Amino acid sequence: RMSMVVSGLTPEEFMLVYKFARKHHITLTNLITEETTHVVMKTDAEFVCERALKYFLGIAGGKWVVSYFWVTQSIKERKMLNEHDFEVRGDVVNGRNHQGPKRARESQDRKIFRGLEICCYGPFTNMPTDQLEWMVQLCGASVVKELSSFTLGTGVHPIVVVQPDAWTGFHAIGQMCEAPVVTREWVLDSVALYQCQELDTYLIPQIP
Ligand code: NI
Repeated sequence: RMSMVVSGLTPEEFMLVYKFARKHHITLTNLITEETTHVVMKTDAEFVCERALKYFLGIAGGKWVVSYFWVTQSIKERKMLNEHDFEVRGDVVNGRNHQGPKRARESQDRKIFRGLEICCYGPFTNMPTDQLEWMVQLCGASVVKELSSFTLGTGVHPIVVVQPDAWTGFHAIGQMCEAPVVTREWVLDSVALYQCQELDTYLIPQIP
């Protein structure tokens, strides 16, 4: 029926969400999952939040990604207000007005990574590899675990995703396969906007 997680709240703030939850009989969990219907973000007054993992996974799953004002306003009026009317407009990274949560909310047929094969390659910080994988697989990509496991042929498109920082060689990936190499920001920017970005900005230089 209805299930929520929260992001960027103080315990005090969390308490009000639980209050909201009890009142309306909304489920409340710590981990976002398949079932999660709602993601409550701490935003500023114009509905701009931090770019948190729950934010990415919420957009990726076509959920409601709603400002915490949905909660406090709904408590202030003893009624559950319009999820539509509080939705997140953007974030500190991708701009204050991009409206990706809704793009994703409606565009579940035209998924930004339809047709792609993605290998999240090497080591990653601030975000478990499997959650990034889950994220791209939620956006309609096929996940590959080994550079050598890419589906040779055409009609399909492989991409290697890395986070440069994380390694003590990421220019010498092209020596091991025939795919564009891009940074994690390709995915993250793409997911935040729910618009597949052009690799240009994100391509990493590969040695012959
Ligand atoms: Ni093509």
